[PDB]
Amino acid sequence: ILGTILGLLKGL
Repeated sequence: ILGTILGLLKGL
């Protein structure tokens, strides 16, 4: 659940 959130910020 946190991963997807951590990646979203990175990419965007």
